[PDB]
Amino acid sequence: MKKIPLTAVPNQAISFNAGSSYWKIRLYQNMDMMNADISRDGVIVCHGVRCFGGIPLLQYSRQYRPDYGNFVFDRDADWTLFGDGINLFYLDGAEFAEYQALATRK
Amino acid sequence: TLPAYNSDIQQALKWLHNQAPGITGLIQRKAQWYDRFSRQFWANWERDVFHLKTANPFGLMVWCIILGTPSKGFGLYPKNSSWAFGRLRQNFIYSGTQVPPPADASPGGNFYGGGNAEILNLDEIRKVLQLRYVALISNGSIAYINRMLRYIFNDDEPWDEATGLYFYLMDSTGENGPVENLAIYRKDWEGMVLLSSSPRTNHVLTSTPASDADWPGVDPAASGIPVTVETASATAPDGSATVCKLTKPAGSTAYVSAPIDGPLGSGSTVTFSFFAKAGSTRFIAIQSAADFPSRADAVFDLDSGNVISDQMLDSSVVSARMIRLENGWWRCVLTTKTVSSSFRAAYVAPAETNFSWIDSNSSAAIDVLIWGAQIELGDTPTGYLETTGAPVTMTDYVLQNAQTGTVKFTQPLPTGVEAYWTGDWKGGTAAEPARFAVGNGTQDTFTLSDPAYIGLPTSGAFKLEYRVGPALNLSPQLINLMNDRAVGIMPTCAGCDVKVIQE
Amino acid sequence: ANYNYIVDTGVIVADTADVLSDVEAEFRAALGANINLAASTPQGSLVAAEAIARSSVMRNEARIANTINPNVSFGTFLDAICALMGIERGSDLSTFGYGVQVTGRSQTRISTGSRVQTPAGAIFTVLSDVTIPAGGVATIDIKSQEYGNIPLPVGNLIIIDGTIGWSGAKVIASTRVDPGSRQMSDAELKNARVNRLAIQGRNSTMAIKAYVSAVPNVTSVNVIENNTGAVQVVNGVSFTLPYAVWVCVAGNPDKQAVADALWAAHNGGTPWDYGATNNGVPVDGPNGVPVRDPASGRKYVVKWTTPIMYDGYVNVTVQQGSSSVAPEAIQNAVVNYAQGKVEGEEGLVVGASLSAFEVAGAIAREIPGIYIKLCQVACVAAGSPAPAPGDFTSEYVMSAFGQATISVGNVRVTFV
Amino acid sequence: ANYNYIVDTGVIVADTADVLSDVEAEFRAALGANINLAASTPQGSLVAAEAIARSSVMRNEARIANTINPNVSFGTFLDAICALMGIERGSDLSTFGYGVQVTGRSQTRISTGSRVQTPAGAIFTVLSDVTIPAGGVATIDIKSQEYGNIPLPVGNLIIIDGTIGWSGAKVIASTRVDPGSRQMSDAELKNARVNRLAIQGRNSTMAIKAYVSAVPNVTSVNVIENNTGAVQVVNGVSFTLPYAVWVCVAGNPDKQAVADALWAAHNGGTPWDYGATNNGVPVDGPNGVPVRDPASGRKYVVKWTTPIMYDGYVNVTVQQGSSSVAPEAIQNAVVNYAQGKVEGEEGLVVGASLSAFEVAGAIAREIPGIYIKLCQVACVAAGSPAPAPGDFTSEYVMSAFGQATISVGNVRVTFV
Amino acid sequence: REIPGIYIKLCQVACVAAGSPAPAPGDFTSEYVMSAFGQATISVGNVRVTFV
Repeated sequence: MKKIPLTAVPNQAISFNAGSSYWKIRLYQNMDMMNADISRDGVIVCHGVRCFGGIPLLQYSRQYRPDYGNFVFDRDADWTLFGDGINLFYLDGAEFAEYQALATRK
Repeated sequence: TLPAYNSDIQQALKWLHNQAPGITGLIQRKAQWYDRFSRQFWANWERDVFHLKTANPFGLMVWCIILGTPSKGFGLYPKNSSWAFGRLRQNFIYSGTQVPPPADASPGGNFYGGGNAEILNLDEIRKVLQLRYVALISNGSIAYINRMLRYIFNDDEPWDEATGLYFYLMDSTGENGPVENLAIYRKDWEGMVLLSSSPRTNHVLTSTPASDADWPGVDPAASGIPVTVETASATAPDGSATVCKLTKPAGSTAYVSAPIDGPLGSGSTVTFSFFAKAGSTRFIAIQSAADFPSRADAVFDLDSGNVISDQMLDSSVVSARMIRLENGWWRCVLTTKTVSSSFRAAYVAPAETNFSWIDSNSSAAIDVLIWGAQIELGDTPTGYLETTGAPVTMTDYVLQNAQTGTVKFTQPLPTGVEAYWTGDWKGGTAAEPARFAVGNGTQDTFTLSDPAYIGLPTSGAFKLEYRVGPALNLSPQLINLMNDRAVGIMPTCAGCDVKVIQE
Repeated sequence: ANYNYIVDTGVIVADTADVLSDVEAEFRAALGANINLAASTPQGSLVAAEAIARSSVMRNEARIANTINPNVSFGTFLDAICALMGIERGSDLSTFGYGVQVTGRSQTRISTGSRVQTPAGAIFTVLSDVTIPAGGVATIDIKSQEYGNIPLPVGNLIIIDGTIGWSGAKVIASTRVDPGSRQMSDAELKNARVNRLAIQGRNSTMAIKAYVSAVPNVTSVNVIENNTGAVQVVNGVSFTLPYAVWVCVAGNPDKQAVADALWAAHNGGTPWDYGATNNGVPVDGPNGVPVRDPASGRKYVVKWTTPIMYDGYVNVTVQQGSSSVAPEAIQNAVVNYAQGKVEGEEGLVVGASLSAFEVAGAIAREIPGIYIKLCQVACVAAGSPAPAPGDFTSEYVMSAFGQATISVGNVRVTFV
Repeated sequence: ANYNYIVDTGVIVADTADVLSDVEAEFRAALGANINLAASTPQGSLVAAEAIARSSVMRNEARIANTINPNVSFGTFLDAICALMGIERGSDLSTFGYGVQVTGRSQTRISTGSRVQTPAGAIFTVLSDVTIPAGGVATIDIKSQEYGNIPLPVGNLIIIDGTIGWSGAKVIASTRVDPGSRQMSDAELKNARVNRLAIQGRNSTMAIKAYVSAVPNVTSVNVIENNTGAVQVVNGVSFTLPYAVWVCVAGNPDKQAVADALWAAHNGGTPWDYGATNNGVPVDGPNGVPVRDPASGRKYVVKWTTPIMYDGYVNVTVQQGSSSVAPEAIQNAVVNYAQGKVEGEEGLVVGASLSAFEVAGAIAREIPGIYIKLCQVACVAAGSPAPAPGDFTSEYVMSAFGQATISVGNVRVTFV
Repeated sequence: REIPGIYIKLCQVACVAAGSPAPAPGDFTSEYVMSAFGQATISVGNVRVTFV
């Protein structure tokens, strides 16, 4: 579990080395939700991912496998409450597998 | 997220263009077009996506690709294109060489809608598609499939068995065949009144007082004389002129209390009932006693038939109810539960005002006609029993022969009284009263009547069958397509051949 | 100029600055290379209009691009998807109290929206105007301002906005307090979807195990399946039927609750068999227990068997160590282990054998330091004479439909 | 100017375009009625740009609307449809265990030690080891990338290491795992959607097929339920027992994993019939894989079969017309179709039958304009030589049990 | 091409002069070679599809 630092701006982009990979997330307000563009190692992984609390950002096995990890919002994404109140957490491969195991019987 | 979204198109149009018929017109109509082709487009597209409401056939066929259903058996496209027989359908289209405006007999006609395999109503297409999805998800549960079928076809409403809606699935279980939970009622001048197999007691000493000395009249205020009970020559519901009349004098707050063996019991539900006739007043006040001051009160409007007030000075009150009787007679039943055993008497008061209590003021003397008091244990009123200074105990019936259902009564049924039963027997449920006997006066044993619906065992291993139709009047095409095992619509388990068929 | 904002990896939406720059370039190429595209000019107004356009559509497409994936759907799309498995989002109603008993004076008139209050918040607005009759007492109808199951208990109601003449309000037990509802959110919708998936992602055996273990007072479960098409005692029970499943439930649970859970987890068609004689205790007679399907009033009979109870007896011949110990502590440790209160070891669940080595392990686990010389276990029927010396063996194996309960009085401790 | 809704035939919302006339009529009656809408004028350029933008908006909305249904969707849009029913595209990796390493004692091998097999294996050491005084220890290692060529057991070369590290070999006692890659599945995912459309279900023939397909390295499966149980034969393949399900599993998965999946989709009281001698190939003969019931009780038996291997051939006669030369692009198309990379037509599966017309259609969809003349196929058993030109016919029955395979050299094309 | 997924068992083609009786079953061949001064047209009614 690694919290990704954030700032309370509507549309932004953050790049960092997490889980032995170069991740880049661009978070922007789209209508009345937040959408995220996620790119790993330059090549883009997904566009227009609608962000929700507890629900992982990378949802297809073609992206977060093997052991790449995933990103989770504790609450529904809202840039007005970025920095405090709302966080984005990065899970490694094993920890995301554990999270999915707890998540599949809810 | 939160701080609005704008995106109005009309926003471009500054204060300068307030009297323009030009730029303003251009922006108006461009905005209208974008509205029609985005907001209306996605609104009716969401209506397309919604399976609960998919009148549009495009949505139905979208969903049938999604689920993999063969569309050959479907009846989409607009109807009214077949001639067949009748003025409500098409006719033979001939060679209209001159092109008459009426388009000869008809503008067309085709054999579209070949039956015995094909269903036409679009409402049932959504039904079969949702059935396919339920088959897709199903792990084989029978309770789940019954509940989903109820939810999809009856929209999750309970139904009567006189109609006979959907039934079970593959589970070799006979529902019944023994006989249980026999609620027997009787039809008489007291209406639908159930009977008890175990002894039941009415604790009042006298339930039809003919003299003032029969019951005392208690008055804390003692401003006026107590309410006097006098034999009134009025036809009682039993068929006699034995009713009593109770009069509350002007300025009197007294109440008549029927003597009763006490205590009634600790932590026991009690029920008070009586028969009343509308008199000078319009309503009656009832009170169930308890430890001071934990009593319960209620008032019953003899005419309008409403429990317009019921008060619980403590945990006493449970429920109140009223029942009609011909010749303008009424029965008021109050059910009360208290943890104390201070039930000394039940208080009755001819009320002046519609919320008058047991001790409210009486401007004048108001008389009411009372007959047939009964205070008893349990939580449901029962048949009237004449008590003359005796807490009378009695058993209504004994089930001598369970399997054939014949029942023995303590006394023969009076000439003209009827019987009703509710429960389950012969592998069939009857949630409504069913008649099986009419009184003759010389016989007291009577056989039960058949409830309903299918024997129910359906003996077999690894296979069963549906039951449907005499309720939903479903099209025969639905049943015929349903029976087609190759379509893969029904939820099923490998190794169980379940036919659908049935009405 | 629009590029491909659709692409394959979802809808790619760009900034409105880029969109506006693209529209400005288009207008500059169309009308003139040096046209004044100021917002107050007609061309600038058209540019702003087409900049609000070409972005509203971008946002809408990115909003409803992957709407068919249920893990991220929202609103009406989620309602439509969950209506396929019957999870229907409820309505947001309010408490609808009727017949609220109000006392006033003379002919006082009560107007709409007087906003009575319960003792603990919960403002209710009166929805029917009413004039109090000459008795000074009347009944009104109120609806809660908020949503959900707002409690309206019997008692006097405090008035927030009252006219002249209204004395007070109270809720007699004759009032018909109608409960409301608080809808259900998208997180709860996904909760119910994953719950339904977990329910419908099990076979017969796992479904039976989970549902029966969910029942309270159920110590343990033993589900065994024929799957042979031939009556034989393949594992403990001779399946009197070729295609069937057999179930053993421990503890002292409620018969109706266990039957209802089994019926809800029933695969169907494959019937339940009580088993042959002495294959468990076929309770509730030779016929199965009938239950009412909550779906349709149609009953079904289901069959399950309790294990044959066994009285276990344990001899131990411990040697007292430096620390003083009491035999009652030994007995308490043994019975706790058998009941399974100890972490790790299951205990004496149904289909678990009585091992003197296992109970010696439990005794050593609870009380170290003491020496163990000889530990023996034996099993007898319930309500039977205690085994004589010599009948005590080194280990007792138990069938697949039995369970042994050892009390404090069934352990003989000898301090050597 | 309109959206054409193909009611039942395509489920594709089609743009109508022709928006220029509507745009011109919009400019008219708003800017007046006598506007010279001809091109080469500022208003003409405005209308042209506006019509172009409007047609683009229509096309994009049509594409997004059509992405809801498959057969017209693509990655991350069809992926959402697959995730609606739980279908996953797939991932992979493959490590190797228990590699013997001999060197001097008390030497610590650093992480990421290179180890190249003879055909450029390029295996990496993932975890550090220390050599015990015995001189020979065991290390674990992984392949560098998605693909790893099968490492013949030899002395693995040492490239990057410490000073003392002597050598490391490979033995059959080492473990293995087989990778599976390459969207996995890209466009055959549309084919697999109709198969695994009931993954979320259980205890049914379709659910069994879906789950056993979801097992990795399972190219195809066939499931027969034989529900009118009277022994007999139903839909091909004779059945000894009346009620029994027969599963034919192609590919080369792991027996343990596929057995676990088959037990997970169990149906309850259906046995597994896989006899009738030639019908399929028994995986372990009588008394197949035991597996353990997750609801704890006994070691059951699950019986499935492997299809009979078949070798196919193709003879093609083409004209190489239309001045388009393609010498040996024919067999690539044939083998792609056989392997199932084409859309909507699953390749050589257990229930498939080698058909000349299908081979011709695949050849044509890959490259048109050659005027295929003859496409005789024929087929033989797993061994056997070429079936001679006499055997080459138009079709093979290819009964439900059995899987055909077309090698790259088994296709011979002739120019005429 | 146009309808993938369907499986075809047997396909036969034949050519006849215009305005002539349709050839009887068995006269069809697996491929018809055609001269250099003709065209062949198939209408909706000249295709016989049987569902096996």
